[PDB]
This record gives sequence, structure tokens and C-alpha cells, in this order.
Amino acid sequence: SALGKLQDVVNHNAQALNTLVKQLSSKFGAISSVLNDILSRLDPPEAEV
Amino acid sequence: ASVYAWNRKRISNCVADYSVLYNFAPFFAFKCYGVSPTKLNDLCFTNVYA
Repeated sequence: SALGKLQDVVNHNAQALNTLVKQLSSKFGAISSVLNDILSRLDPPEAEV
Repeated sequence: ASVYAWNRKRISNCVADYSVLYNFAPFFAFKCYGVSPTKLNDLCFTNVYA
């Protein structure tokens, strides 16, 4: 582990991007996470909320 | 059936068209949760109980 510092920089950036991409699957309270279902099975007035 | 003896049923393996309802009656109470009735006829489902 002589190059710990450079390796650590690389891993921190990679981990940040990973968590940002993974967080797209969470629902946050909506009936579904993908926009397509929300916009498919619901009228526009309720799809807004 | 009566309220405490509701008649459960399963309905699968069929091309289901929800527009045979509208020829039935004035439909005093008709409200859908989770899905709009207008855009129903297109969508697909896992298991439909009645």
C-alpha cells in the first residue's frame, strides 16, 4: 500500500458516482420509481402530484 | 352474496376489455385508485380478483 493516496482519490470519486446512480431506483413516496409507469397508468391531474 | 359472505373470484388468462361495463347502468359509485379508468383498457395486470 505504498500508493494509498492516489488510489484513495480514485475510489472516492468512483463511490460518489455509484451512489448517485443507484439513488435513481428509490421511490421517495411515489407509487413507482420509473417515470413511464407514472405517465402511463394515470391521468395528467394526478400524475402531477 | 351478503357482506360477510362476499363472493371472491379469480379472473386470469383472458383479453380483458373494460368497456363492457359502460353499457350496464348509471353507475352511482365508480372510482378507481392507483389507475385512471380511461387509460385502463391498454395496461396489463398480474392477477385480477373480483
